[PDB]
Amino acid sequence: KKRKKKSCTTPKKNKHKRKKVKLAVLKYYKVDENGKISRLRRECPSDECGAGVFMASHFDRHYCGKCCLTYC
Amino acid sequence: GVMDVNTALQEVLKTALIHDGLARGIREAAKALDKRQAHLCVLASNCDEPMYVKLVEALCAEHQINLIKVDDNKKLGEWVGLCKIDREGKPRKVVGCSCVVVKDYGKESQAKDVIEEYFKCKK
Ligand SMILES: [Zn+2]
Repeated sequence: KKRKKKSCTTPKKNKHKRKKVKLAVLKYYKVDENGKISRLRRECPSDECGAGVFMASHFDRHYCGKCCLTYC
Repeated sequence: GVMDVNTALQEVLKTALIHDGLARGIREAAKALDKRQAHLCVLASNCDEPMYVKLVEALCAEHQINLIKVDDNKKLGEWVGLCKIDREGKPRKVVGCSCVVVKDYGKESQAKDVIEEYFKCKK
């Protein structure tokens, strides 16, 4: 008593969700039974994220996640 | 040589936790190998993906990393510290990972004899 429930909460301002495929390293790696390491995506030439941290490959560009470097 | 290999992970994962040298996870654990400074990896044979083991055994072998064979992957979550303790010393919350990668060793020799004699015998 001494209130009304008022049912006036509207939080419908949807945020994102982190869609990760199951072990996205399989999206990153592809190895044949002889033992070849085929990195299917580009490697960023930055000093902080060189030789281990892989880029993105979009429909028209390359793209980093650490320093967000971009190509064509 | 006074201690077994299946329990050899225990004290070295304890003495390397004080230097933050345990790569809990799979992706960031494998990317530690691409930093070319990690020293050992552990595969749990209780696995869930046939694609998962054939990439990591291809990565660790060609870059000269040996292997410690422990069976269960929910069991490995204890010694990495990925499991929450209870009030008297039990893992009340079990969260186990299937890939453990060490980067830098602890400052001891109780594990640094047995892991070496396990290393030199398979050469
Ligand atoms: Zn980086």
